[PDB]
Amino acid sequence: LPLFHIALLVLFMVIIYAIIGLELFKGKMHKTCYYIGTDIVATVENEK
Amino acid sequence: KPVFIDDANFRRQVSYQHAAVHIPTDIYEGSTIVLNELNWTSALDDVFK
Amino acid sequence: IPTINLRKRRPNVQNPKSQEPVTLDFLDAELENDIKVEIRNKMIDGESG
Amino acid sequence: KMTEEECRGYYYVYKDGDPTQMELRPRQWIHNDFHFDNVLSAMMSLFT
Ligand SMILES: *[C@@H]1O[C@H](CO)[C@@H](O[C@@H]2O[C@H](CO)[C@@H](O[C@@H]3O[C@H](CO)[C@@H](O)[C@H](O)[C@@H]3O)[C@H](O)[C@H]2NC(C)=O)[C@H](O)[C@H]1NC(C)=O
Repeated sequence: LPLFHIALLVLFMVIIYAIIGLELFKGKMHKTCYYIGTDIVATVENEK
Repeated sequence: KPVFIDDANFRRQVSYQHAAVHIPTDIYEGSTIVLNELNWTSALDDVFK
Repeated sequence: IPTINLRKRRPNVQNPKSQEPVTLDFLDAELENDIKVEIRNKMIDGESG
Repeated sequence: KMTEEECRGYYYVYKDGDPTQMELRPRQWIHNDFHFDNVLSAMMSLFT
């Protein structure tokens, strides 16, 4: 019960940054490197 | 280092003084198992000739 | 019918080329008859004629 | 190749699990960066 005022504050802090983050970075991360004329993603050896 | 005359009946440069050796790629040469073939198999170059 | 997918060959890896034997048959090197399958069977079992 | 005397030469790596697309890489007897090999070494690992 004492922790309730905290766990209500964590929820209203994820909802701000979920909204803000969404507005700032929505749809941006859909352009990775690709080999020309192919669908193989082109990364280096230990890179994700 | 061999000397490699060019030839007919082979359409490539060749040496008639010894035999070449093909080791496959994922096989290491210098392994005792491989090193010991190149020892005993070396007596074929006289019968080859 | 040869089908290769260009969308999935990364450019510099070198797949295997070929190793198959060139097994053309006598009834496929020439137009087939019934009077040639007689000739062809008759000289698989080592006869003269 | 289970020991150092074997782990010499080249071996083929295969990219994205495709057996038709391979590259040669030299093979070496690597040693882990955090190991238990003297006590000082063991302690660093424990700290991590
Ligand atoms: C496999 O490799 C070994 C090592 O090179 C070869 O053994 C060597 O064979 C030659 C001729 O058979 C030996 O030469 C002889 O040396 C003695 C003195 O040691 C001399 O008295 C002879 O007149 C002759 O010069 C050579 O010494 C020998 N090496 C050893 C360490 O024994 C062997 O011939 C190779 N096998 C094949 C099939 O080629």
